[PDB]
Amino acid sequence: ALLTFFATDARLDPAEQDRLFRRVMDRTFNAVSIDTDTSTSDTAVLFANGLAGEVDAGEFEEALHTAALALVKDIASDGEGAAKLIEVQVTGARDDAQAKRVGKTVVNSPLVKTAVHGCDPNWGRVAMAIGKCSDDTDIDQERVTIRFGEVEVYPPDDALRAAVAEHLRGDEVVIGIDLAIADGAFTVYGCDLTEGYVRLNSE
Amino acid sequence: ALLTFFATDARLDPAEQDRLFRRVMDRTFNAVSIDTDTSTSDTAVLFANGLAGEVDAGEFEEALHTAALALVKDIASDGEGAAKLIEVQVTGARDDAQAKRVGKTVVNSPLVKTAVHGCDPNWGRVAMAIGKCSDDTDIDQERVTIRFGEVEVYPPDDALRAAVAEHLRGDEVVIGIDLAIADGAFTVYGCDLTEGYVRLNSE
Amino acid sequence: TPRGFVVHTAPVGLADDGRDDFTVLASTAPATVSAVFTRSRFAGPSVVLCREAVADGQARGVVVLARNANVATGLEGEENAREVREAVARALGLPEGEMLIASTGVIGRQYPMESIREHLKTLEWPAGEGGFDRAARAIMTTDTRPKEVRVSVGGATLVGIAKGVGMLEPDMA
Amino acid sequence: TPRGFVVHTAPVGLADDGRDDFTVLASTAPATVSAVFTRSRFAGPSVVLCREAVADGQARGVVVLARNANVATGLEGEENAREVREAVARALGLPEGEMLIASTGVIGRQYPMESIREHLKTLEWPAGEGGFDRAARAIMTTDTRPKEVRVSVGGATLVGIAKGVGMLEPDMA
Repeated sequence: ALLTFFATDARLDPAEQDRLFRRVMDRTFNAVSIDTDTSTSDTAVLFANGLAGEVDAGEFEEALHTAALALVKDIASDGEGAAKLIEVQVTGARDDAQAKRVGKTVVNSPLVKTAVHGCDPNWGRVAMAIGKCSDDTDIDQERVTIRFGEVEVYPPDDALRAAVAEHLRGDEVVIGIDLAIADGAFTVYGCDLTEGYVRLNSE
Repeated sequence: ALLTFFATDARLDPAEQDRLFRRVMDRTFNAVSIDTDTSTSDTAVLFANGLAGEVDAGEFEEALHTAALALVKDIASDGEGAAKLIEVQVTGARDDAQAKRVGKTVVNSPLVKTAVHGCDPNWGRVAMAIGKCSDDTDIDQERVTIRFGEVEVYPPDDALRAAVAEHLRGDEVVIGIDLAIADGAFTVYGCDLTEGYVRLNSE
Repeated sequence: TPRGFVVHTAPVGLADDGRDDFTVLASTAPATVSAVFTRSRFAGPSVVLCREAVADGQARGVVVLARNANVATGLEGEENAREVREAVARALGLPEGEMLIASTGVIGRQYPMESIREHLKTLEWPAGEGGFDRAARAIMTTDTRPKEVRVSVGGATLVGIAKGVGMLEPDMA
Repeated sequence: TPRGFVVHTAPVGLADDGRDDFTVLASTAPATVSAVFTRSRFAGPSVVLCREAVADGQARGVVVLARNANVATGLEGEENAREVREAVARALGLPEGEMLIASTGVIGRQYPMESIREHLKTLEWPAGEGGFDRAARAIMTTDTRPKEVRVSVGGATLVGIAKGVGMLEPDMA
């Protein structure tokens, strides 16, 4: 499924370039799911010929990131037969690895995906999904907080209810999740589940 | 959630009863998936009052199994808005844990679930799914064999093509997978993915 | 068909359709219980109590409410859980730790306790035994068919009911 | 927009629509390459070769065929993979281990090698540079839009294309 090729004329130290490339792929292309079906063919390449001279590596990783993250969002906005992007902002994990683990499970929950497709701020399903991380016993359902947009819906006026409904009617939906454990943070990307996805992949 | 309660009047040694109950739940209710959304409320109980006298435990585990496996198939045949049951028979694993790992991934693949919904013997998707088991480096794609019904389709006359098509047109579809490593074996259960599931969970 | 197994079932209004959504199954006799449950981090009050009640290996019944999971219901939901489990116990005259409680359906929604309390006052041992067919029915949520299996083993009767066809990939211990 | 980056694209018939499904991207100059790939156990021949080719950190181009992943194609598929990678290498005059090969689309389907061989005979360095816009397009399978991003960094030009919106949850190394 996934093929992505980058090309630059900046001159970059081979070693430092390989690190900033992994670091960026980990926060970008390794942080997106449409249907969990990791493929037999995923490929991500960066070619850097020096026909533009030395460029500050720390500034190229920023640009490489902004660029990778731009394609990622395109991918997730164009998920097969999707209609809205989903972004799971996980914070307060014990560490980033965990925070990602939690985002993936949330963003791959068919019930979560369908709730979102239905414009439903179904935090109970977000909670359920969070719950599926059953080996993460420092996840305390009393310390977990869940939000749609900026608006926090868990733990549980009429204006904020309307704010959230408008947020879920849109095409890019943000699920915020704080675990209240440590400083672990990570954001993943995916989409709603629709009959179009089924119809295309069924046909 | 999943809730399942069993009741018997057989007399059973408490300890031996608890073991045969775990063993059976592991091969039955812990071996089914409709949408991977492990719930906050799953509950499975067995009550055994002795008002029928001692019964041979080895014979009760057989009957408990046949009984559990009957309900499990009912569950997977009635998966939300499904229309066909899927049974992944994995054999030749290095062990059973692995063989189950593989069946779960296969039976939870949205592309596999939709292919099946579409009456499509899409072994390339079955292969893909098997491939997702990327920490299982003794899985050799050259030694893997895949079949629909009795008919083996991987590695890849007109009569057998028609046999498979009829198999996938039915409501109970069997995916056989041999890994050719050791003796590990395990069967899991699930269903196709349809627009009904999405429609119901979206509404 | 299993000796000393009765089945109570009745509408308590966990959803406004008048359908049976409140069930109790009980052995008229003491029973050894085996049980495994979700391990969700959001596992509702009901799961917790059940775990306790099956600690000694001794339990006789289980009250099951459908169309409300009583999950993420905070302290109020925990109390409602203990209350309903204990109530059912007293009514049929049994130790607390021999009555299990299961709860399926909507999450983050409190019980209808005024209506559940009222039905708790009329809770009595049912005359006659059996009725798994209608417990199977009173536990359903999004199921479309009732789920019930019967098997005979060396002179004993084993009968099981099941429910759940969504939010569904069990991994119980 | 990046200096010394050309883009070749052309129909080879990996699907009967006459659309561009065969692409080569190349630096007219030697280049340091970074790359991460699937780790599927059914990872096709193309992934294997790519891994090798990026070992030394040196590579200049990549040939990309769409509407056929050349996966589970057995030995014939491996040979076709080597053949097409080497062929493209010779045509543009480059070391084998500097040409990568990527392949997306159908699985368990052999290439159209008579038609691929024929197009291999006309493979030449393209005059003029650029053409990411039409590589983005010639790699698509089930995508509905082409995917292409352009960013300027300290005087250099970075440009990336991407494809894939199903069978999609990358985890590359």
